[PDB]
Amino acid sequence: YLSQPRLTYKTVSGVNGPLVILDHVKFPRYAEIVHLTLPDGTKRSGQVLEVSGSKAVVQVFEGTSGIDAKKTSCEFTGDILRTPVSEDMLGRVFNGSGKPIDRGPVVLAEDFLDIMGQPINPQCRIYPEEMIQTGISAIDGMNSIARGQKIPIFSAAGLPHNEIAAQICRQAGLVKENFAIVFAAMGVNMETARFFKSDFEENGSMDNVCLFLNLANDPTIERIITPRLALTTAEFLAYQCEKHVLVILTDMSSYAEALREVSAAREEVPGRRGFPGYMYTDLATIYERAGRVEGRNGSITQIPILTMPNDDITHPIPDLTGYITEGQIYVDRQLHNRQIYPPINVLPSLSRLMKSAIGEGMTRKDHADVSNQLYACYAIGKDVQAMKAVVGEEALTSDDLLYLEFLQKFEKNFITQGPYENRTVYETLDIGWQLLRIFPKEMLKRIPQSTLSEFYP
Amino acid sequence: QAAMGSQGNLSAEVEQATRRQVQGMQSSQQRNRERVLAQLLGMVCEVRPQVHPNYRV
Amino acid sequence: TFGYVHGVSGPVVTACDMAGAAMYELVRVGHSELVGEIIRLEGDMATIQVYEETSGVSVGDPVLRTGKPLSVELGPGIMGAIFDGIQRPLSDISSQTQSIYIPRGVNVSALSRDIKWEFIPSKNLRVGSHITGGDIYGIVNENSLIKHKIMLPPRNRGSVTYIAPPGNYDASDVVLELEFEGVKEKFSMVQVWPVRQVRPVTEKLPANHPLLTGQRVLDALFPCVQGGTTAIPGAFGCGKTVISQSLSKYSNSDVIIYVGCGERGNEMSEVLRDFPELTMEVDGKVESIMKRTALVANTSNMPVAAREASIYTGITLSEYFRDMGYHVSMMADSTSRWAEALREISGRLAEMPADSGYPAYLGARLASFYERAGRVKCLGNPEREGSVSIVGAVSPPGGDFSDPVTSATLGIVQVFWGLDKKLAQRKHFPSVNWLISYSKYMRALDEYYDKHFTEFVPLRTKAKEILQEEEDLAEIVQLVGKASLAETDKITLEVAKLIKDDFLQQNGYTPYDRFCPFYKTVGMLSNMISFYDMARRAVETTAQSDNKITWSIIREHMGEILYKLSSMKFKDPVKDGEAKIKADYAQLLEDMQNAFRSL
Repeated sequence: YLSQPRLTYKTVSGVNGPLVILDHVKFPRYAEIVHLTLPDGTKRSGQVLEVSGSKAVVQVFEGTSGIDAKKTSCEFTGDILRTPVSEDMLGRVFNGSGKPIDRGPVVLAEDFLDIMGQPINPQCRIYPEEMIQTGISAIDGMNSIARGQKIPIFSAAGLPHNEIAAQICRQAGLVKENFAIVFAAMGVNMETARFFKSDFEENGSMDNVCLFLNLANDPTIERIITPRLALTTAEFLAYQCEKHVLVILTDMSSYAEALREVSAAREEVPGRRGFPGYMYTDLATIYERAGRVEGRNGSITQIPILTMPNDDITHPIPDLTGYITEGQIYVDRQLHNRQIYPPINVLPSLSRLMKSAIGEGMTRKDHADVSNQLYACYAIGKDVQAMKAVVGEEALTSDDLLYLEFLQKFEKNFITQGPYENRTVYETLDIGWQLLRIFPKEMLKRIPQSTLSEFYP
Repeated sequence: QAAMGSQGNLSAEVEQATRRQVQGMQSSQQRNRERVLAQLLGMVCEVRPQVHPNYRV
Repeated sequence: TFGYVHGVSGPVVTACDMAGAAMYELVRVGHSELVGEIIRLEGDMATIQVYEETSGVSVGDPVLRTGKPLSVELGPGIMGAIFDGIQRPLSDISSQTQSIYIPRGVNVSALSRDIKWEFIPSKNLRVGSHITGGDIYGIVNENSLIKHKIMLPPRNRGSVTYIAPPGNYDASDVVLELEFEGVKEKFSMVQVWPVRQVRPVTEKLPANHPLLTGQRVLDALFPCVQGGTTAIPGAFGCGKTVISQSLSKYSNSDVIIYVGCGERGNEMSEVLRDFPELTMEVDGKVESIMKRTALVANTSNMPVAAREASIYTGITLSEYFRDMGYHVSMMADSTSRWAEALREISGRLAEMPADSGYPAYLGARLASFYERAGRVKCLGNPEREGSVSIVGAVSPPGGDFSDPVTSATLGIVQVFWGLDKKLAQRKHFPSVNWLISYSKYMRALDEYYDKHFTEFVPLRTKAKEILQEEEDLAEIVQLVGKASLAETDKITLEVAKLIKDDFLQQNGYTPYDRFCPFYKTVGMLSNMISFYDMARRAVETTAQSDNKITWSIIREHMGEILYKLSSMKFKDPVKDGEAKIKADYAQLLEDMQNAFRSL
């Protein structure tokens, strides 16, 4: 418990870009938070990046401007960045830095928590095994959302991903709760912000949503701290209260842009496409806050949303996001040009947790096999369509006709879907069997004999 | 008219609930005001002089 | 003496007043005891990389020095547990703190100081004899599956003075006392070793025994050898982790050390959950496989500097067990992560960069690490033959093979298992690009096949040629459609397609294909090649006759037989005898013969 007075400084020995170098600081602390006063009446804040001798370096979370080397002052609280947090943050809307904008009072905290968190010991974390129903056939039928995973959402500019997030958070449930939502927005258009707000207000679950907002007009550097704060709040509600919290992030690409800018200001080692060399580590730090823990019944699920600059996949952001997370749900503009309300290209949409949440006891023994068979058949459909594109209709064979028929009916039924429907898993499986019945019995080479001897007819 | 009746009623009960809550809130506040103040004043009076652990001679 | 923290920046810390320091000495920084190593000296200043997250460190904080370089404590109690990047048992820490988080400066003993161990001294150990290092002087049945041996650490020699009698002993109890030149010294069942020093050997020996993998693809076409080395590059989602898991589960080795550096901890949870259940049969006993495996883990979110330490610790343990007289393999996961750590540390030092921003000595470090492999005649009078195999996994950004990390690793290893993203996209789950893959252990292995499975040798060659010929046609098929090729060509294409769909494909998550014994693979390939050559010869012999057998005729004749040949893969290694499946293959072959002769 600190009881000493703060220290105040006016020794502004230099400035360069978004950094300010002080001199003659008495025992400065790494990662110390500092307030300061501009010559006019406003006030700002910052964080210490490195220390050397009596010199110190700080970074202003909201851009440097008009700071005077003679007039301004500084204030060394002597502590690492720590946030207030309480259960009552639910129902409340904050901007960056947690400042209220819903016209309530300051945050009256139950506890003060370190922002940076701590790693979870792998020994004492339980592997997720429960299956979250979702009501979209492209997800449940041929992938799997499990309580505890962190699958992201690949998307492109203009494509309709926001309502996909709205739908998944609208009708979440368990196959046979609360799902306190925490929704952090990093540099996004006002339109999407109001869209999400209206959707949650329509859903009527406003008692269970804590919001963080950051428009693109807000200061650039704020975005690096924006998501960690929301994740800390979610962690509080997940572990100290054993709630099931779902988390959604809007734009990781904006966070990457903020990070590249900060690193370039300091002239650090560049890797692929002008990124910081260590962006992998930070993406790991943000993404790794997930999965349930021994002895507590809470849970943390993450569905971050990130935007490839274009259709390229080898761009470093989506690549490293694939490296960290255990799968991904792809969205293709091609389907959007054909007006299929879920534009989910099932093919590149691999998820890794279909193992332990599928089979007897959970859904049925035949789920994995039908999904694999559908993969194979859809793939052959793509290939024969490619062959059609070059050779012509009349050079094909009966098998090609069957595969084209399967492709057409699959995209017509399995994927195409209503905005407000709610399909159960068993209905999805029935649809899959209907699709499978198009092929003869003998062409189904991905299914064991034991399963088709019972389910094929 | 059915919706208007329902909403007027609901506004009435929720206002009742809030007034009850704040009243009970004040009732809880009034009984535990002196102890906290004694604690804060005691902390204020405490000094515990010290120097930085890093100081050198 | 003691230094002081001149400056901090990321995971690097400059300390003044360090005149007596030396390179690669352990140090402690902060009021908490944060372990680190020295990496640069300049006059009285020094440079320290720290293995803990750096935050809340003041200037002028005291710094302690110790002459011991980085080392690991070696002895019993290792298996069945888990450690951090440096030797720190996580389970003991979690029981000590009763929490969820690792304390920033936790410091606990590497091995327990309270567990008791039975002991049996050697039957030839007499007072006054000489062992001069490397000799086993006692046995400890640490676990029913594997028995821990204790031998004199190298660089030690002298007559025998005291011998502990048979019985039970706790750590640090005097086991053996030795007298050389009027100097007495005592040893226990735990010792120490620097991590970066190569353990000496009597001699390196050539590879002479194959190391199976339990995959029809790898064993058949691109085999690896016991004591050898390899690498597995490939983009994300190509199932490298799955291959590592399969190898760890169903190898021929005694002990397997799995070093996971920079990955999801959910993989560690999977290993913790699955392995205890599964059981394996040796010595007429069934034991949970955790007894024969040790696990070193370093989650991605942990501090960057510890990752090199983890890679070194793993191979040090593998070395210690190779000295013991066992064959062991290793699963080094994502060494590119180690490269990344090197990149960061060099970045904070303002060192001149090399290609792709990596330090210059990346190649040297990788070569030094991978050189440690190989079969070994060990030190000691009771000769044993051990071996170490390293199965590395690389993760090149972008999915190509242009990064210096991969190219560097190609120049060292002997076996290469490329993976291709499109194949894993196909749900051809063991996505091995046979075209690019290759192995340089084809020689020094033909004797094994000649002694056991002599027929396999032509068979695999034939299959390889067929695959190559399929590829050599496929482009011209793609450019110009069918109906412009002879019967032999389409026949070869179709049989190659069925090879692709059946033999190469292998789903290890169904209960009946988790593992494929070698003889099953041999029989499958034999049946395939027999059918192929029979069909080809049959159609060839009728080329100039009045009725040319085409492929459609063959299909009409043998559709059901092809279906049975496809379903051939449904043979469970358990719940179905070896004899019955072999007889089934023979009976199918006879059926194929009858159907051919009838035509």
